[PDB]
Amino acid sequence: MSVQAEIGILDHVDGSSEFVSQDTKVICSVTGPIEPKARQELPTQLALEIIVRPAKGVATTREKVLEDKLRAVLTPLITRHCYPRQLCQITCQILESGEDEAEFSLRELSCCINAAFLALVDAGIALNSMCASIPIAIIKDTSDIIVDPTAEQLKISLSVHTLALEFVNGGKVVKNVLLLDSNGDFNEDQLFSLLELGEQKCQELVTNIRRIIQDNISPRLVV
Amino acid sequence: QDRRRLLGPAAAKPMAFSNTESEQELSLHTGFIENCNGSALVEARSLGHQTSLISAVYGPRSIRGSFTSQGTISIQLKNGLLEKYNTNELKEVSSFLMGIFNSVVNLSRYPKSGIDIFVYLTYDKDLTNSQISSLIPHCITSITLALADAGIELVDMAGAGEANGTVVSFIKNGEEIVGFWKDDGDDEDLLECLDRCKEQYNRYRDLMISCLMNQ
Amino acid sequence: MSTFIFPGDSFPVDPTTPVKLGPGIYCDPNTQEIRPVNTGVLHVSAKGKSGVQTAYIDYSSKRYIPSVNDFVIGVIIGTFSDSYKVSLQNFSSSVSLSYMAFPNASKKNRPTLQVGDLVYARVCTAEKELEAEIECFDSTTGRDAGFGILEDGMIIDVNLNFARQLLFNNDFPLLKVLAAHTKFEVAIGLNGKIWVKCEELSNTLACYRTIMECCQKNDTAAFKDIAKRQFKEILTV
Amino acid sequence: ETIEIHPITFPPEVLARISPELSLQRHLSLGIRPCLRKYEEFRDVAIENNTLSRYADAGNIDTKNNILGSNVLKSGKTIVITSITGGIIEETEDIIANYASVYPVVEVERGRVGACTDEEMTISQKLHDSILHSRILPKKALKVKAGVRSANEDGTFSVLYPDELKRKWSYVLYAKIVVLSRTGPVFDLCWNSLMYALQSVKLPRAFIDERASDLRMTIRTRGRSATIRETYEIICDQTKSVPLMINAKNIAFASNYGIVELDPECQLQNLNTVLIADLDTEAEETSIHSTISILAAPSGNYKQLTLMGGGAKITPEMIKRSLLLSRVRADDLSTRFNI
Amino acid sequence: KDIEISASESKFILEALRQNYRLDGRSFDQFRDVEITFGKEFGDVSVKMGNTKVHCRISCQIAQPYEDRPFEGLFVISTEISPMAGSQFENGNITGEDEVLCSRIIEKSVRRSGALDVEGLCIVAGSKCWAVRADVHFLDCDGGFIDASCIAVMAGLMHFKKPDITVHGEQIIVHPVNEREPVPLGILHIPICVTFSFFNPQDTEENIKGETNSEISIIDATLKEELLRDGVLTVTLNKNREVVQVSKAGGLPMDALTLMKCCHEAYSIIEKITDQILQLLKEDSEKRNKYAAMLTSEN
Amino acid sequence: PEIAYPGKLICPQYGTENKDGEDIIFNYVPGPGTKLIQYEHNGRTLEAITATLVGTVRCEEEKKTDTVKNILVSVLPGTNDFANNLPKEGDIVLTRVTRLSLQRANVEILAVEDKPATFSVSQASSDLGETFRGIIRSQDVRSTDRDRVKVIECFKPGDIVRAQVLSLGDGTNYYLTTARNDLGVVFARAANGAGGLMYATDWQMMTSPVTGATEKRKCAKP
RNA sequence: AAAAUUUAAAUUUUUUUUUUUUU
Repeated sequence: MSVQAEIGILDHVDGSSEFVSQDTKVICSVTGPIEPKARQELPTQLALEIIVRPAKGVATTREKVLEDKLRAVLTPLITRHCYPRQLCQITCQILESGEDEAEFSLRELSCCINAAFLALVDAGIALNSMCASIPIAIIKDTSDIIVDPTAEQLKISLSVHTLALEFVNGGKVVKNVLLLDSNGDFNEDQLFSLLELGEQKCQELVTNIRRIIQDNISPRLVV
Repeated sequence: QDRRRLLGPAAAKPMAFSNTESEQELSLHTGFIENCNGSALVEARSLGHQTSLISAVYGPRSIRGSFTSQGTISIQLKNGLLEKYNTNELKEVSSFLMGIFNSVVNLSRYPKSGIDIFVYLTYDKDLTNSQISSLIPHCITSITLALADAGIELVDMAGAGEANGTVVSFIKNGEEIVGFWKDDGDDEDLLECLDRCKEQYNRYRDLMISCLMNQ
Repeated sequence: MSTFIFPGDSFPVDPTTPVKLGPGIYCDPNTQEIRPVNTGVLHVSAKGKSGVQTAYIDYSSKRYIPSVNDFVIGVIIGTFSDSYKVSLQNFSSSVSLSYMAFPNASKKNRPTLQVGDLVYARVCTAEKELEAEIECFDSTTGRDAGFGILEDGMIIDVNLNFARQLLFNNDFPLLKVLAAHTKFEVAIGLNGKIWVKCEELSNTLACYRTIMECCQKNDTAAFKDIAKRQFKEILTV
Repeated sequence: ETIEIHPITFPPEVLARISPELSLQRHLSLGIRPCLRKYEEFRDVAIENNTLSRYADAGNIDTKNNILGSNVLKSGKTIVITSITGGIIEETEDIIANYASVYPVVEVERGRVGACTDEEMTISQKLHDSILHSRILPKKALKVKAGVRSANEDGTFSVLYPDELKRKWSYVLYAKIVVLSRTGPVFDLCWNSLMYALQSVKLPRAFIDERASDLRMTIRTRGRSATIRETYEIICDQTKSVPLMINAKNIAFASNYGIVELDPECQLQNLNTVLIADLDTEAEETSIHSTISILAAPSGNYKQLTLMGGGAKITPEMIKRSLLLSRVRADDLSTRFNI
Repeated sequence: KDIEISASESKFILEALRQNYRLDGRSFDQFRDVEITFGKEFGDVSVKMGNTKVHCRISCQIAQPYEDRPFEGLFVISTEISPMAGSQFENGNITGEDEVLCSRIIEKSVRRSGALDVEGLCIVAGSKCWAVRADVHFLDCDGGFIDASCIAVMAGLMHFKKPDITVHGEQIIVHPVNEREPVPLGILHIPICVTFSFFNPQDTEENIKGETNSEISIIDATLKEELLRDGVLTVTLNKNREVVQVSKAGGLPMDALTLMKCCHEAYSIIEKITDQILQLLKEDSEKRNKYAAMLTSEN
Repeated sequence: PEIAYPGKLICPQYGTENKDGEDIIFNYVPGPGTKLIQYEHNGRTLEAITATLVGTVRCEEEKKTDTVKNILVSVLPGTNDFANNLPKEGDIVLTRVTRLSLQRANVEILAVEDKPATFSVSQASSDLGETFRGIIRSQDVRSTDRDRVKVIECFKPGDIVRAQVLSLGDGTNYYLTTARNDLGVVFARAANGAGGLMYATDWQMMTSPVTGATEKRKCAKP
């Protein structure tokens, strides 16, 4: 599990986190709740605006959808009624690819969720549950399934997959699925098998994470 | 280039090719867009030339600007698929559009209220082996039907008729003119340019009122 | 080894208890259930408190959430008539303060403060969803003119949990060693604002640099020498 | 105190404008949809292909038109028209690097003037993505085999075409989606309307000159020099054309799904967790939060699947139910218009 | 989006300069300490000066050159601000003024100055060249961005290498990365910019007709320092003692004799920091080659 | 004169019957859907009542009590329209609460009723920010205790209010009131959508059944 | 020798991507 993270590493920003998995370095930033614009408010719930900068090039359409699916996942994570007529701008930076951006977007989508989850903990906003995302691929030639592949394995991968889950009761109960990003060729039969490791693995991920949060923040906490 | 769209790799290019009194006709339809409150559909086909276009209504929309006594019209001409008329070529027509309806619409019935008009020059055949001037009068007809569909207070079924690069718009069964447009043509052909426009106007308005009163 | 928690954990306490809610916990308006919705450590209020206990999560933040009966430090930013425009934190929402909420309450008498001043005030009335309001003079002052406009001084920003320890805690070692060098003033703002005025700007910079460093290091036991060194750094001269 | 609190009720058209959500909950009480449908009642789909391409008339292809294979789509209350053009760049098993796509541009005429809306900017990306993930298109299908126009006797031209095999060339295709009367989510109809346009695309016969006049030119440096390569401008034929080669066994179709959970309060007599597909009707699109969207090619194949779970849980069985409902709705449309 | 500071706090710093103090702990004419660290990629670096953090990235790819200079390759620098680095900023405003004040500098600092040989991007004339890219990211602001982005770009150019090329007309042979080595780039001169920060303790007239020069100038305004300054000035130089650019675009009025006296002190500052880059480029590549020695003996 | 296209010329300004030997004059009075248009034909002028819309002719009269005859001309649709029923002064309009100020309250216009219930909802999409919005000022909530006004104790965002038009105001918004015992809050969900449905306890108060929770809203008389 | 005489300053949001200028 060659993952590792940092909390509270920016200065003027409410929530900040560096998430580092095996090859990709991504930092996310959270500022909120702050003053919303005119065209942006909601009378009841909390308004969210999300920016992802790539490592390379500028913000285009390829960025836009990875943003927007990430809009969908955070919306139930946030206790959105708690902050009416408000705004939390959240911003993600891709620093390292770790995957061919021309051909793939898979790991980053797993990465940025795992990034933005922790900067909210830095931010300390009313949230709902716990979460995790992993990238999963199925090899074209071997026809086997690897959790957390590499980009060369992505080249021989047949189908690329991202699973986002909602974890409660010690992060143990799968409360709901958040995202299942099925891409590539697949059938019925692989899919329930495709969950069935990530059923375990994301909890196994969070099992690491629960420790990490308290280790970083209980010395920031006072006794 | 444009960082907001997918325009392909730059060094590509589109594909290239080289050489190796008549009747106009309509098919007019309303009530088919659920975003709008006024829709109108127009087919046209005449002798080498087949044309289809869509007129869209949004109103009365609120005005964030300030107070007005009455209503305000906004008109958009947009290229469809094949034919590409020039940008500045478009808005000149949009200017010519608004003048006529400002002798049509009871804006005084609609204080502080907006009028949105979207015209989609969707598809045109010109198979013939002032190219925008041949499509002027059909716009006014296409707008009028959609504006009847939103049910807005209109004085007259006003229409324009065409005679060979010349566009003249009428009311009162042709007994007054509300909109004048002229390109090159002859000199002092105006009196015949009264006539052939008028009778198409005499044709068209009857085709329009059939499209609604029979529905 | 604490009552550490996550949003989405099992809430510890039985449901049949009369319990005053502290912050950090949220009750469902839809399904009436109650859950911890923030990060950190619970601290259960111990028994005997009229048979009514209270839960609250220690959570960490810098972005201050306006809440009532809370002493904050503010900035005059506009003269919306009858009722001031005042801010508490940059990029946040402005707050409204009456022109009359003042210890000589007099409606024919319009007070004197101008755009850009620092004032000491307590949050009087603030819904979660409404334009919040503060007061310098309060009824809960009990006719006390203890808040007020400030003079020049110097104000430093910290995180909120630190500022609680500045207010709520005598074990907080900071005010000891500072009094052990010079004599001065201190205003405490729950908006992460700390306003200090000394007799000297020289010691104020000495007051400045410690509080930047100490709150950064956040290690209250170490603050003995760290504070005193900056004096020598001023007494470098 | 037990009180007969009389509520205030309205016409239903009043209610949906007010509550998208409770008016939905009225329909769920009877178990219907506010688009007047029952749970699994699905919209009709109607097309015409190839009407707006110049290759409509096989007998007389006209002169100034530039459209390859066209598609009309109406389903429900939203008409969407798909148009295909193509371009050419001078070109110099089942793995992704064999696989290309097109360049689409969507517009939704949703009344708002202004720049490119953010809903649109997702769309042309999202299609292109799973088109790559469909693996439909080997670039062998883009390989262009040009002829040379032999300047023959007494001033006549015949293009020598080679057959069955120095530079190479490649088609690069384009799309445009116009969206009229948006009433709900659009992506499935964005998908499916393209698919019928894809099958109607002819590849026009491209050729180069016999020996183009546009030849090599030199550029002087500050003492040195180089040579511009000869500019062989490819020309497509006014007449001849070939069709398009497709991995036809991967042509998917689209379907969305929604799962909701129910209030006891909202009933009117004439847990409980209901699957709805064929989603429309703003009140639905507001209030459904756990959703499923699927691509599938009719032999049990799947180009993609899309889960956003934000409302209910998801059973393993609503999955299989939607899968059962996937292979129906797609396969009918494969067989509906037989193109 | 507006930063609010009390006028009481405004006088405070203005007093501290009047008793020769500044809040950071530096001297007036003292610069922060710079932490340079590279990522594993070539043209990958993280640069950090206390609070201000930046990151940039160099890349290159194949394109044709312009008609304009058909000899030479293509190169441009992106400096798109994200509001990540501070809540002042719009989402990617390329039309804000301070952005342009960040832009045109680095435009002149690199592109019009030409530290980099664009003619050494010519693979084949008019047919295929390089398109070299410089995306600047800001992380967190304490000012000095335009000095930081001055450095971090020029840091990145001295760490990027481009891969191997072979030409046969159209048969242009980009080789595999790991058989045939990537090749670094040609830097004509190394520019370093310097922010200067200006403070009238007086009114306008004592600057205008008060003949007594009384104006304090410091290096590397911190965030609170930067919000009250009266003029804005940046100079840029090299190791060969030539002046790259100067930009005082208005603000406070300012004596000429100060500016030369200012710019001389720039020289001794920038030279030491420059060589610190030069060793670390070597020393990391030494660490690359010592780990290359720790690789081939390992493998 | 039965069914009308816009532009259908209908009748002159005046008409004549003879009801039993004494002469009675008609006065055709222009209403909605009408316009008097002068017409010269072969020399002589002529004013006429003109159909300006789509649907049916309807001629009516009523004299104000509190041989000529006035006849109101009235033009309708006949076998979905709201520009027909744009809000005028004094009307009863159902609105949804947008934002709560200490100054005032802001809503958007959604539905207009009618006289001798009969309605006209707007068919617009508020998610464009399209619709007409209005403003209730806080002292205009009611007249009883109109000074010391506590705005939060009557309204929350997103809620439904039977309110009366004061006047036009600006072009941007409206002058609006609720200042009656029959007017005010119609319906909302608990905790602004975060909970169930709430019922007006009195005319003056509101609770919720399943919860056991009440809130202060300036409810309408039911 | 008393008596008394004068003021009053203004509040809550509408817009279209970056080339490219003579060794």
